[PDB]
Amino acid sequence: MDFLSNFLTDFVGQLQSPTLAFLIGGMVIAALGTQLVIPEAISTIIVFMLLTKIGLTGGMAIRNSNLTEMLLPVAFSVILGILIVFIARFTLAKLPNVRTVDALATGGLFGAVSGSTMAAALTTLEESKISYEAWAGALYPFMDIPALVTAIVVANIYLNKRKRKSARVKIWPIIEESLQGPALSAMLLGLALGIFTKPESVYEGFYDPLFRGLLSILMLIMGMEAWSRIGELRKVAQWYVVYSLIAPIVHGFIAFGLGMIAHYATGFSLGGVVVLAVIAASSSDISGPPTLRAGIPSANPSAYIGSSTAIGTPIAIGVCIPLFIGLAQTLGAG
Amino acid sequence: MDFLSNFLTDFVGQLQSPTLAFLIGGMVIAALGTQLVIPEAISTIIVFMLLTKIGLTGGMAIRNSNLTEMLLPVAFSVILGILIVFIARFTLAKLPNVRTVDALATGGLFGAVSGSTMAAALTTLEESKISYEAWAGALYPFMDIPALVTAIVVANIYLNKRKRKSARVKIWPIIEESLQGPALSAMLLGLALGIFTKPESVYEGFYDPLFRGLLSILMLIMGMEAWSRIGELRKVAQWYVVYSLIAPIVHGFIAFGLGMIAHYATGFSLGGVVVLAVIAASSSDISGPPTLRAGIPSANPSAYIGSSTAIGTPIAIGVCIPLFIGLAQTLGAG
Amino acid sequence: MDFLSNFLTDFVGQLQSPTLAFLIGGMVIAALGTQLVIPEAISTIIVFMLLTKIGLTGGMAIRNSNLTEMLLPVAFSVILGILIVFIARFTLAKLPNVRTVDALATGGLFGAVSGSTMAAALTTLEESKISYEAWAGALYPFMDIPALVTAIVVANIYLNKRKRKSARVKIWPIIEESLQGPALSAMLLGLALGIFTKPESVYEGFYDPLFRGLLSILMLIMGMEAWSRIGELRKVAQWYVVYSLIAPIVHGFIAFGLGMIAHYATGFSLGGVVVLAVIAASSSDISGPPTLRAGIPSANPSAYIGSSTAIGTPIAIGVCIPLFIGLAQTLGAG
Amino acid sequence: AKPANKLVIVTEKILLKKIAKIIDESGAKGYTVMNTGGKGSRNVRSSGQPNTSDIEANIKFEILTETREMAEEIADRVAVKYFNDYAGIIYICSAEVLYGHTFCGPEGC
Amino acid sequence: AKPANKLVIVTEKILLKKIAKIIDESGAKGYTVMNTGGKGSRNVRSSGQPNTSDIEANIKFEILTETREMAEEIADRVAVKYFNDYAGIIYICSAEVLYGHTFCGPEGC
Amino acid sequence: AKPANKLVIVTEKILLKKIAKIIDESGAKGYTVMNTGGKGSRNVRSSGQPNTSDIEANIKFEILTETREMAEEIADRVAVKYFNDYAGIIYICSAEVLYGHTFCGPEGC
Ligand SMILES: Nc1ncnc2c1ncn2[C@@H]1O[C@H](COP(=O)(O)O)[C@@H](O)[C@H]1O
Ligand SMILES: Nc1ncnc2c1ncn2[C@@H]1O[C@H](COP(=O)(O)O)[C@@H](O)[C@H]1O
Ligand SMILES: Nc1ncnc2c1ncn2[C@@H]1O[C@H](COP(=O)(O)O)[C@@H](O)[C@H]1O
Ligand code: NA
Ligand code: NA
Ligand code: NA
Repeated sequence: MDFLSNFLTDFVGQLQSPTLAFLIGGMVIAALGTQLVIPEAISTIIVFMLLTKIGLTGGMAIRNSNLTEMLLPVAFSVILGILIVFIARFTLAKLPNVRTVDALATGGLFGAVSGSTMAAALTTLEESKISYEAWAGALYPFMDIPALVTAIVVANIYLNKRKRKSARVKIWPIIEESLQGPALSAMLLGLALGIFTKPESVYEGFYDPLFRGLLSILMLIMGMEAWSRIGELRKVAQWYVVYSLIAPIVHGFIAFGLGMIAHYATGFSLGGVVVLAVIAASSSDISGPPTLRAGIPSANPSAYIGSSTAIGTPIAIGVCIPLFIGLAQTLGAG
Repeated sequence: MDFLSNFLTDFVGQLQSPTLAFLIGGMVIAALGTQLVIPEAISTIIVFMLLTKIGLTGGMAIRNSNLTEMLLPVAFSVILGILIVFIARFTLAKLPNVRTVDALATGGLFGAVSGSTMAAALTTLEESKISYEAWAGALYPFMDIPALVTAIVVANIYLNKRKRKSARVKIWPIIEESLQGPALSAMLLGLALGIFTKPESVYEGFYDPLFRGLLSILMLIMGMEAWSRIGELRKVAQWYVVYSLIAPIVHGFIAFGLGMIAHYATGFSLGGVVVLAVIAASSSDISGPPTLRAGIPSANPSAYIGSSTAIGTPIAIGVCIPLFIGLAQTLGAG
Repeated sequence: MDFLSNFLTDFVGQLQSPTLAFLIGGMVIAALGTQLVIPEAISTIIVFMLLTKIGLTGGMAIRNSNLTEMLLPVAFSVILGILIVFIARFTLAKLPNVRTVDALATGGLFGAVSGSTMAAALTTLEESKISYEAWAGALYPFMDIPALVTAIVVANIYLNKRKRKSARVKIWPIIEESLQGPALSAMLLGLALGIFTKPESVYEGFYDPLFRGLLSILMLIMGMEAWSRIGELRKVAQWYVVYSLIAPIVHGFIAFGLGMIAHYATGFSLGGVVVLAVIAASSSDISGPPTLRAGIPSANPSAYIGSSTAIGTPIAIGVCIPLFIGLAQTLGAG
Repeated sequence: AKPANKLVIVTEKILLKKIAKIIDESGAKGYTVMNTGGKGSRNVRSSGQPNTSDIEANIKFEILTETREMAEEIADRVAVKYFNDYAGIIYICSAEVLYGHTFCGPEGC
Repeated sequence: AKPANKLVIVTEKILLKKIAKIIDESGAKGYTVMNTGGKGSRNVRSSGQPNTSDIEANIKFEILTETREMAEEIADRVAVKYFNDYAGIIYICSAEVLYGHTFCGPEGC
Repeated sequence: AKPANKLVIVTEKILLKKIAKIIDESGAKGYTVMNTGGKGSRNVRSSGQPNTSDIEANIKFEILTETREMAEEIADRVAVKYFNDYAGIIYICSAEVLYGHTFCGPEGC
């Protein structure tokens, strides 16, 4: 009722803010040429030390708090990450010209989460003065690991009964290879240094001040990395453009209400529900497509990378972070 | 009259300040060996995000101001950038052992503007408490683009009538290749994000605090990049040492007084006149010599790079930024 | 007497602090895999601009002070750096299965210092509110250069009388190659810019704020670079594990008391004695290696690198920086 | 000058550890890998980092084998296992190894 | 093992897109470029970035062509067009392409 | 197509200036060096920077010499002087230099 009112004045205020302004600013210059490039050594130390901040601010507010409250949101993400790939197995794969191996790999990437679309939400939640739960940054590995592993298993149980029955996946080295990769071992280090040590002299002074600044450099990369794959999903069928444009809206609604069971059962933050939504509505595109290419080699990389970079991440930040902040700002306090 | 008084006490105070102290500090260590090197990934993110600050502080103070005042200084730079290459065509090229193709390419770089000699002036103008005009950083593309394009056209109209008449330049892909290059598309992004969006939470906090710090790393590179070409203009004739040592003084005097027409015609800042001088006296050496090597391939790169790096940029910062601050501090307010 | 009391409560408070927490945090993740890597372009600009801060804060407090006080500590380090390699020549080399060429090269690195193990002491001295002498950072050159040069000379005077007598070192290009290397010409630049210029607007604002933050990134590299060589000293004999685990304790005791002659003879800081102990108990592992491989090519690099990275630097920071802060906090003021 | 065969494998970057296992298990004395860029009409290159900073996105192995039948044993366990789904090209050149210890032996070449 | 010719072009870095147009227009199936450093008595190397961070300042193409007459067609449209004003060297080696799809065809090598 | 010999030296990174002195003193017209990574059972690689950021830790020279006896003169002054204590491998391939000025001469190839 009051929701279209507090979206359209919130979509504009999102678009004025530098966490989206540099994303569409990065797509505009990359559409015009621009031999400007941010080098790989800078992009690595910006994905690190942005997830170390998310880890340190999650580890500090997880040792002085009773960890009974965490039981519902870390179980509502394991369920939800497995749920996304089965939605793509019964909705996306059942179109006329689309392969099942690609549609499981596209839904595998949307099931995961990306730290770019996530850290864009953690600033915007505390820019609009909504007190979110601080350990919700530590909810990143859940619904990243069970979503990529239930796209490799399901694609093999499809591909076995096509050549063995019609014409075995080791479950641990999938999840002990994605766990000790970059951008996740940066945060698990940041968690364990917050639970056990006291890094409060280096958090406030290095990791917290240049967090919103380095996020803007990182949002500029993701805009240029979105235009570089916009000509790649014009190689596969037209239903991926429909999926990647609607599935951030659908996966977050069945993340919001599935996370509205919290703060009705155990005391949850209600600014953590919108964090749990933006993490469900965002698709992985840095740590994701290394897997689902060693795990699902028979898939088309132009079909799942071109959907989660070009259309998945700008819509998860443009029309989805203000879609769930305002809906949480309407339904309750903000 | 009072000008030699307020130069010699201003040249020393320039030389104590870190925006020149690291330049001569960078030449001293590079003269002594020093396998110290600042890598290319760090030098790229320092030329970016120093020109993004110049863009953001120019774009913020261009939307809340009537843009009638800009008409004289952005036309006095297009005239002046074309003027520099014709001065080198009738003064530098008319020496006994010098080629016309090289002298047009040497004057092509001095017409252009480098962001190193420019951002060194924008700090020193607000270190000596002289209120400069904030959009004068957006005057960078003018007198960078018409100066490089009127050195490629004039060198071809010389080289045509030497083999066709004695023994055609496509004007747009010269200026749509220098425009979407790095260090200029970094600033045009910074302009458009200042006019249209509101990046005031990331400007004060990331781009403004570590501006004067990253400038000192960048001045250290330019000192080491000046000693690496000091043995290169000992390969061409001795008149390039005379040109590159006098032309920053001459090109700025006919930039100061040509910009003294402003704040007599339309209200201009008088701390923007010295910004318009240091931009006219400075010579490009990062974005410049990619062009005038694809545009003028028959020139000697040892003749125009060795003059604008080794002698052009240390003199444009050492004896030229305090030469025009004090002259603006004498003639009027400071 | 009161020393085991003020060690065990100081070893824990060291281990909570991020200058050791990221070191053991870096070894734990590297023991578990972690394709996380900090790139070489970031590691170079962190070793630079951490030693520029040590240089600038040493150069500022060396021009307004009478430099008679410096005569004893800069002579007590030249004596001590030559002393370490002779201790390894008469203690480490006289074991059953150990080569003299390797034992001189292992003691050559322990003689030298390490900016990473020294930057960790300069924060912890001003974290526990102990007023250390500011020019003691300028003590890095001494006991780095005479320790590496008295391991190359002594190894050649051993290796000459084995093939010429049984079966010449140019002394200047050893010390004019280590002097104009990186991580030392970064600090000598920082000294000369502090003595002569006034970089107080760029020191407080760029080099001092993100000093303790970049140190934590650098301590994370040194932990991962310690686990990468922990499987390398299992290739040489077991007495290197004994040497590298005891020699940081022994070399600092005969640095503390040898530096206790100061502030009894000339007025020294007593927080500079613990700085002179840690600079003496640390090893090279970054600059030392390049030398003692061009200088002593017949040595085993698995024997001296594997001792000063894997066991030398974690013990010099874990059990040696709180060992000498508390001993200086017991014996006198803290 | 012991005559050898330079096997060259030019594939995607994400097969760095996987083909280096195939080289080590085949009995070759070693390899030499470097990061290259290319163009071959199968150009996608996931690679782990973002796309715009992929100046080099391939890897190029160079394996010097003593016999021809080992170089086609390495090249066959790669093209069967990876090149049906990944990018790549394999070719053999000729070379005479002058110096080296693991390839000559203690007697020399 | 389809016999091929490895054309190698080692030129300045600023000719990255320009020679890659010549390779694509000539009908070669692809190229492999990498960043190298060198020394050839024409050493200036503008290159876009500052000079001291030019550890590598050249580029090295490697084009495998099916016939000799295509490799000297690529090499001739470069040396006429660029090597009168730019640095460079071109040489042909010999190779036998074992695997690959665009170079063998669907029948294989 | 002037017939040449491609001498390739693949050694540790810290011998960058030292072998480049040997190449310049031998009378070769130039070299081409690039940073590679490898595996050869003498893998320590001090290299100056820390170990974990040593994605590439070797260097690879490629020297085109006019005569065979110069290429084995360069290769002999390296293996005697450095390969008794350092890592390395040297091999000669064959090549026909098509273009270039310092290698052909003004008359061309
Ligand atoms: N004819 C060729 N010459 C040189 N390199 C090639 C050739 N064909 C393919 N490549 C390289 O092989 C890799 C894979 O190409 P492709 O598998 O054909 O897409 C890329 O690095 C290409 O540059
Ligand atoms: N004889 C040679 N062997 C190997 N590389 C060479 C040779 N001559 C020139 N080059 C390379 O060719 C490029 C241009 O050299 P030049 O055009 O001779 O200045 C540089 O990358 C050199 O390293
Ligand atoms: N058989 C081989 N093929 C290719 N490269 C090799 C071979 N043997 C050694 N290398 C390279 O030679 C260098 C030194 O190896 P080594 O001296 O054998 O430890 C390393 O860069 C290795 O990758
Ligand atoms: Na998701
Ligand atoms: Na100019
Ligand atoms: Na020491």
